[PDB]
Formats: sequence, structure tokens, C-alpha cells
Amino acid sequence: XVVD
Amino acid sequence: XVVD
Amino acid sequence: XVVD
Amino acid sequence: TKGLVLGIYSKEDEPQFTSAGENFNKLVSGKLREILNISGPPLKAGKTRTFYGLHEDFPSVVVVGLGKKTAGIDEQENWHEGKENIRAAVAAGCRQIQDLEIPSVEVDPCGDAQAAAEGAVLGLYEYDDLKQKRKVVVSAKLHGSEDQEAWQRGVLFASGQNLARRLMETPANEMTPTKFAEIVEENLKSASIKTDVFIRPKSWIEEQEMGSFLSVAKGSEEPPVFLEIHYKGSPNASEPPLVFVGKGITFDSGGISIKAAANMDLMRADMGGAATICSAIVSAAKLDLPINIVGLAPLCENMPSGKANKPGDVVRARNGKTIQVDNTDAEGRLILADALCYAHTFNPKVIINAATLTGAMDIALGSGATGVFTNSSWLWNKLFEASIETGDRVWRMPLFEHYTRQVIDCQLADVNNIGKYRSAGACTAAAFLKEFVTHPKWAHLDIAGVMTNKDEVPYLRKGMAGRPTRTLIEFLFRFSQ
Amino acid sequence: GQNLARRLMETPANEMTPTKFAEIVEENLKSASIKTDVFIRPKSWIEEQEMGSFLSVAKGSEEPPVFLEIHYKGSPNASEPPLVFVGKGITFDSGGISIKAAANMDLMRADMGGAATICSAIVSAAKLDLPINIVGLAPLCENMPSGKANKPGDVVRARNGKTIQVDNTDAEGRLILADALCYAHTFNPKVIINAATLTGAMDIALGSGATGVFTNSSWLWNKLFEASIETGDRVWRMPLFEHYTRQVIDCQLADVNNIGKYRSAGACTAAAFLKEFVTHPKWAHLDIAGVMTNKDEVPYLRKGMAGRPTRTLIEFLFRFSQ
Amino acid sequence: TKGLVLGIYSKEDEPQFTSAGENFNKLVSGKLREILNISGPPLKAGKTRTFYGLHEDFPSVVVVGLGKKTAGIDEQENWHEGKENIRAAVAAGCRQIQDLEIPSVEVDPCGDAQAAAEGAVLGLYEYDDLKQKRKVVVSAKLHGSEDQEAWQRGVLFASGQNLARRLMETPANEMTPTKFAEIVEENLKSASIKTDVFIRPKSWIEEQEMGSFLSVAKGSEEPPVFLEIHYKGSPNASEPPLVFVGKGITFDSGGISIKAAANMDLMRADMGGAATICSAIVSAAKLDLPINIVGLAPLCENMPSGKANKPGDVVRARNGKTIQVDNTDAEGRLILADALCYAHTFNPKVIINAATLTGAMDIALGSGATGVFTNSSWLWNKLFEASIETGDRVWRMPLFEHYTRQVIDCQLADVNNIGKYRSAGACTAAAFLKEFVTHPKWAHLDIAGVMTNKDEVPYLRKGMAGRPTRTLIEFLFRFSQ
Ligand SMILES: [Zn+2]
Ligand SMILES: [Zn+2]
Ligand SMILES: [Zn+2]
Ligand SMILES: [Zn+2]
Ligand SMILES: [Zn+2]
Ligand SMILES: [Zn+2]
Repeated sequence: XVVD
Repeated sequence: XVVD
Repeated sequence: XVVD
Repeated sequence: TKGLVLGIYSKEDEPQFTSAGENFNKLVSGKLREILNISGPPLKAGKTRTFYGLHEDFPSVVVVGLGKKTAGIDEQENWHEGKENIRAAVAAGCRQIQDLEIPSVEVDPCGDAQAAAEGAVLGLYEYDDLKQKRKVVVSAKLHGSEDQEAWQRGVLFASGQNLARRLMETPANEMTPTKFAEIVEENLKSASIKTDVFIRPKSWIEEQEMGSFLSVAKGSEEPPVFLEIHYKGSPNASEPPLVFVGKGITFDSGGISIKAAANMDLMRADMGGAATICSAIVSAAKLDLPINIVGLAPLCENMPSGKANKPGDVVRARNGKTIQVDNTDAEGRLILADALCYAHTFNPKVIINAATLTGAMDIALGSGATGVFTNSSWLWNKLFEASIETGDRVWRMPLFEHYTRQVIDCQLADVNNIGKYRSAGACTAAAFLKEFVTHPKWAHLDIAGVMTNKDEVPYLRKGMAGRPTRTLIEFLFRFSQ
Repeated sequence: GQNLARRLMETPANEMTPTKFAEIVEENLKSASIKTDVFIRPKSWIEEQEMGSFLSVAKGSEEPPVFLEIHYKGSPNASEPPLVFVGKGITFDSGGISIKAAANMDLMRADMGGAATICSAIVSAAKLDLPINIVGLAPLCENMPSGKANKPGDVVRARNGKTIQVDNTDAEGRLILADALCYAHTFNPKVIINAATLTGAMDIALGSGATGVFTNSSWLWNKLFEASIETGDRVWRMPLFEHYTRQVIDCQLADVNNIGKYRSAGACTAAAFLKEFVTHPKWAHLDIAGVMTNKDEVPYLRKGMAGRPTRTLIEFLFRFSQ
Repeated sequence: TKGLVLGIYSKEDEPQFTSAGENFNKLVSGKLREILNISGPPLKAGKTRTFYGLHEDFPSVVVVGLGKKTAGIDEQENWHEGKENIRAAVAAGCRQIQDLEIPSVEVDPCGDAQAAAEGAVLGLYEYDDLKQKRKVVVSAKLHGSEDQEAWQRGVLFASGQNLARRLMETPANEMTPTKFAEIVEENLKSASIKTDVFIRPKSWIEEQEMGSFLSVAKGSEEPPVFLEIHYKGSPNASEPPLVFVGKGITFDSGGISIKAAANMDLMRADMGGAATICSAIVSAAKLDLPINIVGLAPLCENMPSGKANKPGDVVRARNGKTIQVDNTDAEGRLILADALCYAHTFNPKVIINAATLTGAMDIALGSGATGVFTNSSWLWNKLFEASIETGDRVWRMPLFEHYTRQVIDCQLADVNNIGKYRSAGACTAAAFLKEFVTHPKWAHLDIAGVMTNKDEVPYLRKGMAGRPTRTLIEFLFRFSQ
């Protein structure tokens, strides 16, 4: 998982 | 425009 | 309702 | 025609039915006992099982697990446990009849008709009015003729709570200051003609020098209302009253100290202090309790605008003290400063205010019991004992000078509306209110952790819980006897 | 046709208000053809039209709402059913009480980019004098915080009788479009195409490379997609599955909630909200929020409001008319 | 002895039973039809009703609503709707038998034994192993002898998925790189002896110059493993294989670009790319599909330490390109850079990688379909058509040069492991992988929005969903025929  |  |  | 909710306890030789259940089994010549045995593992408490076509009249019969027959006051939990067993069990049974789309149900009294009626009328409530997509409205009646006034005492207590849940759940654009006062007004007059309502306008509030309350209401174009209710229940009209005070913010956006978007819709229930105490006066009057009670509720919205309260402003309370309004989202404090000075006018025996005041009460106890700050252990004890009974628990919180201190050191003014720290958030806000109270029997109930139900109280569906309206009604009943 | 849209979008909202926007489109449509009619419908009309969901958004501001209605009568027979276009016209989106963060909220002057795009394409269809009938519908208001703005939790009634819980005041496009999309069925359309700078989630998604189109019509999908090959102003399909309807249909006080319980599929949930207000078989929702702006990505556009996808829309009408 | 799940469709004159249901009604001489009528409103799809003591052998009989008999491919939803009706209905029926604590159930084939077995084996799964407090393990069998290999094809497809759900759900301290490789290894050999497993150690990975994968694994003391699986299913051993690649981060904390505490426990499922593709190879081998398949999965943890990857570091991939590691929480990209270059070694027909890659895919489609980025519309079409069948939907996403660009402009290096913007988060990460792929038939399936189930897929309980393992198995089946 990076976030956004 | 809500954000996400 | 203040928060905490 | 209809449905039937039936109870059973946990084992003896055979788990035993309520005498209504035993009677019904005899009536269908042992068929209930037989189908229960065939259906498998016994029903533990709160759990349910439905049996079709056992009787021509009850084509759906729901058997509910009531747990131990002799369950009483639990020292650890501080409630009658049997009453709580029964509320959850006939709530679950009743919602099973409703999912069967059956419009009527006969409910087993379960040895305590009052707790049986509370589980069914509380457990079946929703607030359906604005959805065109609704559940069947079921009509719950007592299965029998024997214990009638206890069942109707339950219907009374639970409808007093469901009024509060409806006052709270309604979107703030429909439940404005005027609207709220008008629904309470009608609900109080239908309960008894020994009532008087005063839906006091802005001009009265101005005349009453309630500048702290007025400071909060100014940012909105929605008009403030100061609601004043009287129930004249004593034989002598000159008996000093019990006064109740409640926060009536119909929507709390925070104002200039604006709230975050996430879930600020629940702030439509920031008039839950005014809903709770007003529902209990309506129920005291319905119960026609032999006491005099005044209900006081400042009602306004807290909005941001070109005329809202600004952080740093100093406003004067009715009692002459100045408040520095450092945070605009500590508005309950302000509304209540003025309403609590006004309560001393009535020459009360007791002053009880309620309020969805701080999120810190929610972090604290928040959810399991409403916090009560009182300078009166007599009053603490009264509310606590009523709480055992209703099962709608109350827990004491400190009204120590240490907290007064954090609210008394103040740059421009006599009192600051928020403490320098995050620490003891509900005790500092309680300390602010005491600054406006000289009375010896005062309780502040901070209702913010019990504003909502999700799953915790079994007999309440998801949404505004209307807590603790029944502990309040029970308190008045016992106080009147 | 595209540069009109870029100018309608780029202009500071204090100059490009509801009245101003309707007045520039009005003149641009009449210069294109006298086979036109403009109706810059005031608040009293919108009130009479029971567009309570749109009115709920416009109330927080002192800037007056306008419901713009454009007609281009291009067919030989006046009784030919029209193609209708709908567009979000928020002239500035501050979020209202569910207020936006300061950083770069100036780009919200372009939250009327749904109304700019579709209105520019009607102006260009009329200039091209395409042999079709087209109605242009655009609710125009600002979304401001005030002592009378929409509050989180409020239930408002759409034209079609459904109630909306307004849980978040910054999901106002949904609301404005609930009412304008019910109104589009009045015209007895062949196609209903709405466009909108609707969600930041479309920007996280495709956001930038293609505008997302949610359609119950693969025929219509195919039409827009083929026009997109030509113009180079690309379009990409997104799911209009019941799963998303569900997250917007479970709602405490009301029939529909204006925001989903989760962050997940942010543009698909907002598309599911609009479908609740659409019975038509040929409907496309184009969420234009990731293509609102250009920096360097489209070589032939300088930095600023891109006016996308106005040419894919004009191409679609050309081919549809032939 | 046991329970029985029975189906019924929505009205004709009387809603009609499955022929198994009609048979059973005849068997109890119309008693099922009669008790259904007495019980009230008809069963819509997915809904359930339980009937006790209709037959000596089935003391609990659950009738499940199957919706319309003739429901087929829905153009709007892109799935077979009947298959989806049946999965949800016999999952709900089976969990009702389990709540009755009944250990065995006979399940109605419902006109599609494969979809009936998928609802029951998927719907009854939990991952119970570490709680001492468990539900009765029920044994689900087919009600009949007629359509047996379809029911067992369902058991196969659903157990292939439940392996993935168990590989994913297990806490990362038990499901480490070595542990994961060892469970897949045993599961692949039990499926067929036409298999070979290579649990390649750090020294091999080093020899293979997989510096981008090694850069991620170094911050942890847990050893990396490069898992290599072969299923030799073709008659000719020299047939070029289909290769699958999967991200195997056994826990993603982000490393030095550390993650927020809230719900970072779900990152134990960041090896869901390796779980999904490895479960499908295990199921292809169980199905003994006539194809050759290689399974490739880099397995490591991503931890912060005194030797972890630092933001800004440049590491060299197997293919010689340098990556600037600007964000340490974009590690899937890195692990996959090396595993995808390695896939070209096998001389594949197809390269399919899967990965819980970006939270942006979750914001996108996230939840309703897994995103597939492919340079091959032939391959897109294959996966999409398999998706209609399984009901575990797939949706295409852009593999445009525009996104390559945002990942190619890079200060120190050839590729940057994150784009300058938040925009198109899953398309930029797809653009990064294409930089490491020369093959003409490549699909990247970003599985991050379908990692978890809450309520959305009816026949899956709450927790790791193991999606899309069945669309992948279906794809291989059809590809082999
Ligand atoms: Zn990861
Ligand atoms: Zn907007
Ligand atoms: Zn408040
Ligand atoms: Zn407040
Ligand atoms: Zn907005
Ligand atoms: Zn990561």
C-alpha cells in the first residue's frame, strides 16, 4: 500500500 | 469540488 | 459540543 | 392475525417459560416446547427463535431468551440486570415481528410488564418520517389483562424517551428554535392542563440581560427562543419547584471556531440537553406526579457569519460576570450561564441541567454512563438510584476547585469559556457553570457521550438515543413519593 | 468553443457570478445563430419549480442564483426531441459550512466548468449550425458559509420528491444536479449528458489524462469515446454499478445521502447519487474535475483552466447530427 | 441429523421452488409450501426463512430467496446475475445453519451447482485459528447425486479463494516471507506432482541483481524470499508458460516514509498480490489445466530501522535502470520492478502481475472492481469475460504515456518511484511498472480496493476478501480450452  |  |  | 413475543429463562431441568409461555404451550398442546426442542441449542439471553403456525391467531411466535429468572441488582454494573435482560429480549423479539411485516404483536409481560413495554416501544422506534421507504408500523400491546398499569408505565417512560430521540434526530432545518418549542409546548399541554408555556422571543431575552446567550445566537439568522415550561402538580401552588435547564443548540457548527466536516451532522442533536429535560417534564405531567417543575431551555443555532461571536470577545452574563469567549465552539457554557442564573429566580429545591457539552465527556466515560457533576451527594445518590432501576446509567465526575482555577485565570475577564489545557475537559466546563450557580442542590449532567447509540444499548436502534430521559422521570417519581 | 470555456472558468468568481455567466453565454449563443432562445431564470422561477435541493445550496450566499436555459433549434422539424446537456454551475465552491482548506481554493472559481463546457459546445453546435435540436441547462450559484447556509445533517426535497440528507455541505454539485437532471426529463430528450467538476476523487483516479464518464448506455459511451480519438481530448469509462448506489441509499433521515460512508470509490458514489434522479436510458455523467486545469500535460494548452472536454462534446454532436 | 438449504424464486402464480425444493415439499406432503404461506410475505433475493421439524432428518430447513429464475448477464453490472443471486442466497442460508450450531448441511444445487458451492464455501469461511472462541465447523455437501463435478468445481474455486483469504488474514508475525512460501509450496504439491518449488534465499536474489527488491527488504531483520512456483500442465514441456507475478510485502509499515497508526494492521494483507496469483496456480494445478504456469512472488517486510531505505536513495534494478526511492512507502513498485524483469526470462505468453499497490485505486473504483492496466485489449477482454462469470469484477484503467512522463522526469535517476502529484495515483504507479516490462501481453491488476470485505460482497464475511482469485482461475481455464 502509498496513500491518495 | 469534495475531497478524496 | 468542543473537542478533546 | 398477529405476532406474539414469548419469553423463556436459562435451565432448571428444562429451561422454564414465563407463565404466559407455559400457558400458550398448554394451549397448543405442548407444541411450542416440542418445536423448541427440535430447533436445537437453548436460547441464551437477548437471543431469538421464530416458530410458524403454532396457533391460528399467532402464525409467527417469537421466543426470546430472558437469561436468569432471579437476576437482580448487579454490584459491578450498577443496574437491575433482569430489567435489562427483558428490555433487550422483547426489543429483539419485536423487531423480528416487524421484519415479518406483521402489524401487531402481543408481548409477554415477562414478570415485569414495565421493562417489557420499555424494550418493545424503545426497540421498535426509528424516525421514519422523511424517508418514503419505511418499515411496517407495528402496534404493540400487552399479552394479557393482568398487569396493565405497569405495562402502560413502560409505554409512558419509553415514549418520553422516544420524544427526545425524535426532537434530537430531526434535521436542524426542520427542528429549529421555534419548531422545538412548539412541539414541546403541544406535548406538554396534552399531558395535563396544569401547564403553562412561554416561548420567550429575542426581545424578552434582551430585557432579561442574557447577553452571553444572545452572543451565541447572533451569528445565525434563525431567531433565538428561551423556552419556559411549568407543570403545576403540587396541591399547594406555593411549593418551591424542581427546576430543569437544558442546552438547546439546534445546530452546533462551532461558529468562527468552526468544526471539521466529518460527521458534523450529529450536531443537529446538540439540543439534546433541552430534549431530555423537556421530555421528562412532559412525562412527569403525563404521570401526573404531585410536584411543581419548571423547564428552562435556551434555543439557538451556532453559525459563522459577518456578525458571529469572535474569539476573544467579552460578553456579560445576566449576573454581571464577564466571560472571555476564547473559543466560539464552547457555546453551551454560554447559553447555560444565563439560563442557570435565571433558574435561581424560581426559588428551586433542586437545579438540574443537562447538556451535550464536551467531546471530552465522550473520551471519558463516554457511552456507558452520562457524567454528573454535583455539589450534592444527596442529589447524586437520588439520580444514581433511579439509574439502577431504568438501567440508563449515571456516573459521578469531580466538581473540584482545581478545575475552577483553570477557567478563573483569565486575561480580559471574570471567567474564560475554555481552559488552558486539554486535560479534564468535562471538569473544566463543569467548573465554568458552577460560576453561575449559588444553589446547594445542583447537578450538571453532561450527555455528550450518550447522545448516540450504535449497538451498545440493545433495545435502541442506531441514531439519537434520547439518554437519560427515563432516569430523570424515575428520579421525579421517587422524589414525589 | 474551448477558449470560451477556458475564459468562463478562468475569470475570478467576483466577476463571473451567476448573472454574469448567463449573460456572456446568452450573447455568445445569439451571435452564433438566431435559432436560439435564452432564459436566465431567477430565484422565483427556481422556487416555483420546486428545486429545493439547488436552492438549499444557493442560500448561504447573497449572490443571486440563476437557472440558465438555452435552446438551439437546429432541426428542420421543430418537434424533433432534443439532445439535452446539463452542467454544474457553482461560481465559487468554498465548501460552505463543510468549509474547504485555504490551499489553492482559488481554483474553485472554476467549479462552474460543467456549465462552461456544455454551454460552449451548444454555442459551437449553433455556430457549426448542426441540424439538431439541443437544450442547455445549468444551475448557477455560489457555495458560501453564513448565518443561513446549509447545515450538515439538513434534509432537503428535490423536485422529484426525494429527500436528500446534506451530510456534507461540500457535496453541492450533487444537489444542484439532482434538480437540473429531473428538469431535463421535461424536454423529452434523446440523450442526457451532464458534466461537472464533481469530486477530487476523480482527480486521484484518472485525473488529468481523461475525463471520467459514467453511462448506462454503452451506445453513448461508444459515441463519446470515438469523438475522443478524433479531438485527442480523451474520455475514460467508470462504473455505474448498484454496489455504489447502496452506499448512498443507506441513509438515516432520508431517501438519499449526499455522501457515502467511505472514502472509497469517491467518483462512483457521487455518480450513484445522480442516477437516483435520472430515469432516462441514454444518460452520461462526465466528471471533469481531473481535467479542470492544465500545467504542462496537454502541450497545446498553457497553464490555467483547460476548458476540457468542450471539443469532444462538439465532435460528438457533429457526428450525432450526420 | 443435519440442515438443508433450499431455494425458491420470486412469483409466477405461486413463487416456484427449485426442483429439489419441490421434491422435498412432496416428501413432507406439502408441509413446506404450507408453512411458507403461513409465515407471510414472499422471500425476495438473498433473504432467508427457517422452518423447524418438517422432516425427521432435517429439523432445520432454511429456504433462501433466489430472485428471478431467468436472471442472466446484466449489461449494466457486467456479471451473470443469477450466479450472483445464488452465491449470496446459499451463503446466507448456510450461516443460518451455523448459527443453529448444526455441523452439517445439504445445499440445494439451485440450477447451478458451481455457484451454489461457491456461496456456501465462501460464505461459511472465517479464519478462526487463533481465537479459542470459535463457531461450529459445518460440513457442506451437495443435496443430491446428480450434478457432482460442478458442485466440486465450486468447492475448488472457492477453496482457492479461501487459501488467499487465509494467507492474507494471518498476522504478519506468523505469515512471514518463509512461512508464506512454505504454505504455498505444500498447497501446490498436494494439488499435483507436476510441480516444482524454489524458495529462493537472499543470496540468490543478490546473485540475480535484484537490488530494487533488496533495498526494500533491508530495513527488517526478517529474511527476504523470492518464491518461484512451476506447474507443468502441458503435454509438451517446451510450451512457453503463462507467468504470474505478485507483490509479497508481509507487512507494509511504510518504512522511513512511515505510515499513520490508524488501521495499519490491514497492511498484514499487502502480500495479497502474492496470495491471489499463488492461489490461482494451486487451483489451476488442482483443476489440472493443460497449460504451463510460472508463479513469481518477491516476499519481504517494509520496516523502519538504522539500515532501512532512505528517501532520495538511488537503487539499480536487475535491468540496469536506476530508481530514485523518493518515498519508502512505494515499495511494491520496487519489488515488482525486479520480479517483472525476471518474468521475461521464462519467455512467457502472458505476464500478469497483481498487487495491493496504491490507496488511490481504492479512491478510484476501489471496492467494486479491481483495476487492470493492460497493453493488451485481447488480455483485457479475456479477464473481463472471466469476470462476468465469477462475478468478481475487473475494470480497465489507462496505461497512457502521459502518466509515464510524471514518473520519468526525475532528478538523480531513470525512474522516480512516485509522481510529483496526487493525481492519477494508480495510473502513475502502473506507468512505473511498464518501465520494467517489454512484453506485448501484460496486465497489472491493482488489488488494493478489493483487499477487504465489509458487507459489499454478500457471500464473504468481514475481513480479507482474497479477490480476485476466482476470475484468475476462470481466465486460466478458458485460456487452456
Ligand atoms: Zn505496499
Ligand atoms: Zn463543487
Ligand atoms: Zn455544543
Ligand atoms: Zn460547540
Ligand atoms: Zn463542494
Ligand atoms: Zn507502501
